Amino acid sequence: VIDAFRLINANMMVLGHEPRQTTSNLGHLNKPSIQALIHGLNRHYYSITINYRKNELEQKMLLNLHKKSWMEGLTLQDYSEHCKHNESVVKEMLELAKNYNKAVEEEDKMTPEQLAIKNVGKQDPKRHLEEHVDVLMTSNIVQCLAAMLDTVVFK
Amino acid sequence: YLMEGSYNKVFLAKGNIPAESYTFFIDILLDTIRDEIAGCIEKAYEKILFTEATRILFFNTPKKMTDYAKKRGWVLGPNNYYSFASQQQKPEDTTIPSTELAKQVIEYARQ
Repeated sequence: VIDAFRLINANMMVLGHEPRQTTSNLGHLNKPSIQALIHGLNRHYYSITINYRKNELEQKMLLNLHKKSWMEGLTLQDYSEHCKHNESVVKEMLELAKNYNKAVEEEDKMTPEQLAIKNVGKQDPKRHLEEHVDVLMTSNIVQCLAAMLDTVVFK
Repeated sequence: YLMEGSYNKVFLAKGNIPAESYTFFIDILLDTIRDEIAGCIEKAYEKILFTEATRILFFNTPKKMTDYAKKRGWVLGPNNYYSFASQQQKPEDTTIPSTELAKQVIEYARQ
């Protein structure tokens, strides 16, 4: 959120500003917020836009702010917490299975609109699923893939 | 009979022939017995004696002492026909043939 006002002015009551010939600085932009109309002088102006020609050199220089070391990219984390993390997730999948069984078991004709007014409680059937299993897969598969991306060349 | 692991009463069943000779095919039968007994003994085994590989199958010792070198080799020592070990180590590389097997999530499930 930026603004850069251009001397919001009220000298004369029958003129605005000198140039009024385009709708780019007059209609193309968003109309100002209501409170800025209230406590600001209503003769508002200005059109803040980044307009720095998109300098490609610094753009390519910055780019990723979360790149890591290349030699960090081949890391394996560790195998022990991988396995106990899997064990931890299996019990929550069991409990999600129990909840899912109950929610398919109810199968009420109360209409899904009225199903969505009583879902505010703890009931979360299929409301997790993905959030662990792909987290499972992205735990496993990379741990699988990095298991084999360091073998045939390291002896 | 070639699907059963009996391989010698065929020739006495060849002893009675309801046709003219049934020998022109029996020559190819002999051939096939030769290379099947070869390929069955060529795996790991523990050195049968000359006489079992010589007379019990076929060839009442004409040239079987020479046919032994003709087919495979397995040089003779003190009257035994030993089979070399030939057990594969199960090389634990599995990178080339199972990297797509390693990738059996991404290149079938589009995510």
